[PDB]
Amino acid sequence: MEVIELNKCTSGQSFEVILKPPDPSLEEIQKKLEAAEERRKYQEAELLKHLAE
Amino acid sequence: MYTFVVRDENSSVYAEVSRLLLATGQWKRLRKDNPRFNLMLGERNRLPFGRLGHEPGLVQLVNYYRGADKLCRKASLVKLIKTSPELSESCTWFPESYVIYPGNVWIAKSGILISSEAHVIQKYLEKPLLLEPGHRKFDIRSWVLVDHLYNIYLYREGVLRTSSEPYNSANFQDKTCHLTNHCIQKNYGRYEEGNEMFFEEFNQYLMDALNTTLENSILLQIKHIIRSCLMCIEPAISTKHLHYQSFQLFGFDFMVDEELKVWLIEVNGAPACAQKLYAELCQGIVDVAISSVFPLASIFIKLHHHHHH
Amino acid sequence: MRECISIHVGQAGVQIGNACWELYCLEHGIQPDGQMPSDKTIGGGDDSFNTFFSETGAGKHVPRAVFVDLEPTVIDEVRTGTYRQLFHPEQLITGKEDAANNYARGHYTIGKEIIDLVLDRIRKLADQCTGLQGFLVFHSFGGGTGSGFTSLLMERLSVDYGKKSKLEFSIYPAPQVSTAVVEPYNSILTTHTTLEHSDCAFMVDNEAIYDICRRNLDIERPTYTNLNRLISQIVSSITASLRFDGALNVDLTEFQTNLVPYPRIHFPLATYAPVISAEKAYHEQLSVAEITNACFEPANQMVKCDPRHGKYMACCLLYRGDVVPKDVNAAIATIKTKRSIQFVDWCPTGFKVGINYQPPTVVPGGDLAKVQRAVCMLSNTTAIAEAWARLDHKFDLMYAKRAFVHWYVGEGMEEGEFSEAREDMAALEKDYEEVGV
Amino acid sequence: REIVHIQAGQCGNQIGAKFWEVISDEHGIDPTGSYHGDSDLQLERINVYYNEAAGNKYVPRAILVDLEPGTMDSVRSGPFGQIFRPDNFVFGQSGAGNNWAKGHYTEGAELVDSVLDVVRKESESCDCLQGFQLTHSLGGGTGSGMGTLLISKIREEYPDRIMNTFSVVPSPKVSDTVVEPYNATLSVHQLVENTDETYCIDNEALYDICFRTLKLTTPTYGDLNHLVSATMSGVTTCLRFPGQLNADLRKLAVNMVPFPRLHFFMPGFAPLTSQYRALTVPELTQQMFDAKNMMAACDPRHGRYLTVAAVFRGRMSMKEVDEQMLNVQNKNSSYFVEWIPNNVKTAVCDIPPRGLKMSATFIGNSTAIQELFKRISEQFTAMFRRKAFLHWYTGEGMDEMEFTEAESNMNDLVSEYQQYQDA
Ligand SMILES: Nc1nc2c(ncn2[C@@H]2O[C@H](COP(=O)(O)OP(=O)(O)OP(=O)(O)O)[C@@H](O)[C@H]2O)c(=O)[nH]1
Ligand SMILES: Nc1ncnc2c1ncn2[C@@H]1O[C@H](COP(=O)(O)OP(=O)(O)CP(=O)(O)O)[C@@H](O)[C@H]1O
Ligand SMILES: Nc1nc2c(ncn2[C@@H]2O[C@H](COP(=O)(O)OP(=O)(O)O)[C@@H](O)[C@H]2O)c(=O)[nH]1
Ligand SMILES: [Ca+2]
Ligand SMILES: [Ca+2]
Ligand SMILES: [Cl-]
Ligand SMILES: [Mg+2]
Ligand SMILES: [Mg+2]
Repeated sequence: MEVIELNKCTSGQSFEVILKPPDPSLEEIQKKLEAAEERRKYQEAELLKHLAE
Repeated sequence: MYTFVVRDENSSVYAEVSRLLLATGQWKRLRKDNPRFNLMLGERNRLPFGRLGHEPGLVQLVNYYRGADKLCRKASLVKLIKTSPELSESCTWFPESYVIYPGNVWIAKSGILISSEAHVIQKYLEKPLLLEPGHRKFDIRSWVLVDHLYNIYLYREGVLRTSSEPYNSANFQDKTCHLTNHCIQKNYGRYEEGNEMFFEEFNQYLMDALNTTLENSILLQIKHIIRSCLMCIEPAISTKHLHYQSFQLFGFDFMVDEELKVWLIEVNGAPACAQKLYAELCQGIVDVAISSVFPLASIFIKLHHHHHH
Repeated sequence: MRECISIHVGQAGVQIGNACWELYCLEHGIQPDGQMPSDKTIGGGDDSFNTFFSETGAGKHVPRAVFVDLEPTVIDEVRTGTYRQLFHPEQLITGKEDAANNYARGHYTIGKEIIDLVLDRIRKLADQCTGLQGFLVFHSFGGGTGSGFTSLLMERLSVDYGKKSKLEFSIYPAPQVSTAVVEPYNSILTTHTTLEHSDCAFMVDNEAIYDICRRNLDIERPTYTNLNRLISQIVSSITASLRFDGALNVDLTEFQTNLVPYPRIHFPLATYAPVISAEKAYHEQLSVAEITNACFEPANQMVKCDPRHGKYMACCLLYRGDVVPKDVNAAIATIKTKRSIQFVDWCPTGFKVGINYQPPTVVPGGDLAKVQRAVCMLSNTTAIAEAWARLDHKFDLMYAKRAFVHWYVGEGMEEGEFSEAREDMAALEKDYEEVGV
Repeated sequence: REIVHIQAGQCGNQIGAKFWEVISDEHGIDPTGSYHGDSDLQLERINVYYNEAAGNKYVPRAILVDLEPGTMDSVRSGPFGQIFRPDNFVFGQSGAGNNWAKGHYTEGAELVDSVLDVVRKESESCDCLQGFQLTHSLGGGTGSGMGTLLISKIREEYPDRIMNTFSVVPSPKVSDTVVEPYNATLSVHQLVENTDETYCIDNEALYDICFRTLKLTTPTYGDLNHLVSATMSGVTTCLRFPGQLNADLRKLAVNMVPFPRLHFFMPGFAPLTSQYRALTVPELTQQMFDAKNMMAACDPRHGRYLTVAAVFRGRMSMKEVDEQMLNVQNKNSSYFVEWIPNNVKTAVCDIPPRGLKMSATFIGNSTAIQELFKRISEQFTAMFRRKAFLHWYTGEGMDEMEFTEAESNMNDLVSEYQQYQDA
């Protein structure tokens, strides 16, 4: 059981014990968000057309 | 009402457990995908153990131990025996066996080949105990139930699945005398009904022919083997302190050689039962595995040993 | 010294944030007014605690934190509560109307209108950093803001700070305290959209915390306050290496290096011991061996699952209190001979161990007893995929009928996003299977 | 945050007034609009239903509408009648003669604009309006016809706000005219398209409760309205007091409505009253799920629950509440659809209603609600196949085709509820 990289300081210690070896761009984000907003606008206009009928 | 779901339609054992529970009055069967069950009688393949024990207000129980497959496949069993120090490469009750990927008689299996030349390759037991009359091979099936507390219960009735052909050293091509499976035999039925001899008869035979008992000559060794196998995998499969609990029925198959030494052949994780013993064993499953967890409003020998050293 | 900015999103993220900063103040000797008498460098410094706190010329120690919610009532409690003087008003951001438990309403409809303001406020914190390492992001999977706004933010943070690490603390939904039927939807949609933007994510299943509070703290019906005080201890254990002197997990990058060799498989399991009730009048104190052994018990995990039936890719043990390496190594030797600890073939079988000598601090009048030693284990185990399976199944049941889908479509999301998200989760479950089985 | 309340017609204004009486007492608001309560929980979400005027006066955000003055003169003389804003009383003189067409197309249309002016003035000063609740009946002319006209006009001007109704469904057992089924079928058609959530308050059920359970041999409108007001108090508790679950109208919709048209809820209440014995948590729970406690005359065992909200009020063990809610789901699992997991949500509020230590309110989205629509549909057809009483409607300019379309749409709603029950 090998103990490696022992480091000690006043607040503690660390070490390792081995038992065995072996994106979208700003533009794209903006397009997606405006497309969603366009779909909401479209649904809203369809509702108001139906209500005008 | 307690509630249960059935997810393997082909289990003979669990169709009868299901039918018993319903006739109690105090169990309701639910559609197979309703998650609000106390008890899963699970499928054999890819049972969703990760979805169990996440139901507020239901104590949940399943009829399989996750990880028990290690004991119940041929390649897995060989590896577990060789590599577990409690069993070891020098284990006396398992035949010398080798995992193989794609008196010198060996058997190849995982659809079986017996020869002295050249999956698991296993030393074929050349000197079996042979029943008289008929000079014939058999294997012993023992049924074992492990409950949620990891008690190990040996059903007191086993069965000998016999050959009805004389045993033949100089023909391993012809398999009806070398392989004791129920299907492979179906002179069938001649000596006993369905090539099944039960313990009362076999014990009588061991007394009359060999001046000993079934308990002394064979069953001590059977109990030792079952206990050693199951205690070995316990840390890996126990559901003690887990958020769901498991039980499971196992079918251990044994060979007895002519010096009355018992060898392990097989552990079956989804066994069937001999016709004659369904009713009793399935009632035992309800009493020991289910009502113990889900109480309503002994046919087993409990295997336990604490030798001090 | 290199700074870390904490971002708390939605109710869960905000309330957990409150509990964490309260605890950090107690650990570092910072008072509710922000004064820290032990800090002898007035108005600046590059001490380890400065990773999380900046300093004004008047001696105020100010969390490097932004709180964001789409309705105001939770953040108003921070504005009026005990630690109100700790935070500048511009760090606390609220809208007027929430995401109504709808990912699409957090991500698209409302997120589009507050996102520039939130990035502006984050930028203000970043401009005060001389070597910003990155971000810690706290949120629920289940809420509309915690799911939908967080995924939008994470995307934008990759664009605006592309070199920087992003870690998450994520609350996985449990029906015993959940407030919406559609939480499985929101969880899959956020996990899908966030997966490439997060380097390391610590999932906390509310069911596990809930049960620990009932079983070990004797709380009959845990509230968020009970759950969050426990969660804040686990968070503190994880971040202690960034805030105190030490040689392990000292920067955000090291979390990924030590815990995530496969980038999509970036969900370490946290297990914490011991959790002991403050009302328990006779407590026998637990040894290094006992607390370490408790790390391999499912009942102490932050997600209930069974690591015996998966494989380890990494394990870190983070100790606090009276612990020396010799006892750690003897405890580990015992555990190896008793337990099913199987690593994948391409990683060494091993533990990275950090010890901080100060015992855990507790919040006075809290539920947790003060103990002489504690440990947090962080293990990257394939068994955590059991949680993905449970969530994915629930998603499938509802989605096969399109139940509630119209609420998401009415916010301008396309139905296709559902099955794209679900297929990314199917590939994730598959990755975990290929590594683990 | 703010809800705008509208009450239309005789029924709407009678149940509406009782609602304001009951909730003003729960929030400690007296008839002058002064707060004289004992607890900060009473005032913390007071703005949801009340505006604050000068002198720390609380004024209901309430608009009172009718085509005749009679019931609104009675509102103004009622116990809380002085609390309403005077400008929020909008009344015509004509009446609507139990005629949906008069409410919707002729008499109501003449008045609807002045109602919208008041809606807009209340809406304009809302910090963040969540939406609208309307109280009305479906069997008369003003609440039914003019109420659904209002809903349509309100949607056109506030299309992104939530619309909620308490809608009283007619019954021959408590019946004013033969034309009720016509007026209700025409109204349901509107509700299916233009509300997000509708509490089906069935006069059949209220009557059966008063008669069978409460032993009132001759139930009045007052006895029926006692049940309605307790239910309304119960189902709005989560909107009115601090809490986690269903705390606004949109979150309730998202939890309760899996498909947009299936938004008709079966309310229930326990214990049933018109008494000193303490009610246990197990007993509240069994009784709140009991057919006999439901305010829509539908057998919930004849269908399945898509979603349920349960609200418990009073000092009680939350552990025991959780256990019992789990117990009813586990023992009756087949009545909850398996393809919406965890579809029952529970809230507990510490403040009980007046005169009870403990109570429970039930809100069910059950496919059994189809029974209510089928009953109305059969009464509609029995007349409509002979065109009986139609001249009341064709005299206001309506064609038969409009009756055929409304009937067809309500038969479609029934088939949809049946589809999810078999799934
Ligand atoms: N552990 C914990 N979980 C919480 C807390 N608050 C909410 N949750 C959980 O988070 C989920 C609900 O999400 P919230 O964070 O409340 O929602 P939100 O992000 O505010 O989103 P909207 O309110 O929909 O805008 C559920 O699974 C809750 O159980 C908390 O303080 N602690
Ligand atoms: N090493 C060995 N020596 C002698 N006989 C052997 C043997 N291995 C297997 N056999 C014989 O072959 C028969 C069937 O072999 P095996 O146990 O592999 O099949 P199986 O998997 O069908 C048993 P089960 O149906 O109970 O699972 C055994 O009953 C036994 O008689
Ligand atoms: N529950 C209840 N139902 C009422 C009340 N008043 C009338 N109704 C019912 O309402 C319907 C008649 O409508 P009403 O509201 O009188 O007509 P409107 O003024 O034109 O809307 C019938 O179905 C009556 O049974 C009441 O106070 N309570
Ligand atoms: Ca300093
Ligand atoms: Ca006129
Ligand atoms: Cl950068
Ligand atoms: Mg919120
Ligand atoms: Mg009338």
